[PDB]
Amino acid sequence: APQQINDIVHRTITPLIEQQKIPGMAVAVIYQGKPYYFTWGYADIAKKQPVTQQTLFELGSVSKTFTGVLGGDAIARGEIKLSDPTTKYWPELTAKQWNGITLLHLATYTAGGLPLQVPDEVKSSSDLLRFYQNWQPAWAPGTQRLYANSSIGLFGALAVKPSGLSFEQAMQTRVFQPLKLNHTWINVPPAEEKNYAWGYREGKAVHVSPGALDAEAYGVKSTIEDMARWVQSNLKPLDINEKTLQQGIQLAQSRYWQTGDMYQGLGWEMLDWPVNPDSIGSDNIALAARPVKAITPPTPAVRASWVHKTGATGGFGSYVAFIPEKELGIVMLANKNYPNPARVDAAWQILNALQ
Ligand SMILES: *C(=O)[C@@H](NC(=O)/C(=N\OC(C)(C)C(=O)O)c1csc(N)n1)[C@@H]1N=C(C(=O)O)C(=C)CS1
Repeated sequence: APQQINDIVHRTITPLIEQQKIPGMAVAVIYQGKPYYFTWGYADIAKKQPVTQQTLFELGSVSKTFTGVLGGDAIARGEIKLSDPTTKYWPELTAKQWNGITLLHLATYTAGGLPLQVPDEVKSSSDLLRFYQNWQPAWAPGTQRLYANSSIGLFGALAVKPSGLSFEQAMQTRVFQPLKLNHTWINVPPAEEKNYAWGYREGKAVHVSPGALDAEAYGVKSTIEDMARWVQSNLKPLDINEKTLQQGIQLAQSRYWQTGDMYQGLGWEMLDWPVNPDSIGSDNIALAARPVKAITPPTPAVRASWVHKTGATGGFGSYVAFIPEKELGIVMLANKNYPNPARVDAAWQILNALQ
């Protein structure tokens, strides 16, 4: 645990925790490929349980990176193609607006304005079909990016259909297990509840509630140890033994679309490194519709990139960022949803300092 790392981490995180009034937090810094952990505060204020390297946090939208990689793996296995129309894996979507909408559009939020959230009233599989059949796109496919859980969420569900596995089974078997993410869950088992931190919203302890396409869009819970391991896997996919998974991780980091200085991958988002934090630039804007330029054909993962993803649930705030070229990365998990810009600022300050 190099004093340089200790020092920048503490000098950056302490002020952050105090300004944002965050109950508990865990940070991991990947340096020259090795992880270093830090923890503060409480996982459960009422029961005075401290945050540890085994505390599980709700990852929120950071879960989409797992989804993008599982999708990438399915492509590598020849089970699906990003150029395939959505209807190929859901024949019941007969509504004409779906014609030129492909799995690529779904995965990158470019289908034409799919909504940010699947409505609460959508429960059953039947309800989901009705929702997508009735949705009227605001734009032609491939012209604008509008971040949406209902978009990559459908991608995840369809991507695992030829496999015959449930999304959760495919994820556990093809991603979690092979990477030894043995304390990463879509559904927390009773035996692990002891380590599940509570999120805090306006002072109340809360956990994410069930929702349609939740697993695919924002339902993963994980530890700071497994997330550091997830970052390492994405920093150096070449060390991964499972071939389709290695390929899948690389596909998730390809640049499919460009908007401003940002590039859209599968789950992950990227910017060329070096980059100043002002450029990242990625926050909320309850919704920002942005025109996109197609990258034809997509650029393979660029090593000199700042690769990242933010995430939140009602009671948790998370962030992951890494730079392949420098074998550097960071994971910040907190049980309070706080401003995205404060996350990016903290991470940048730490990584820029270390390399
Ligand atoms: C990923 O983290 C996504 N978050 C959600 O879907 C949820 N909340 O997002 C916001 C918009 C911040 C909210 O408070 O409503 C959510 C899931 S389960 C639950 N209780 N809440 C997307 N993330 C962001 C972000 O920048 O945090 C978005 C702007 C779009 S939704």
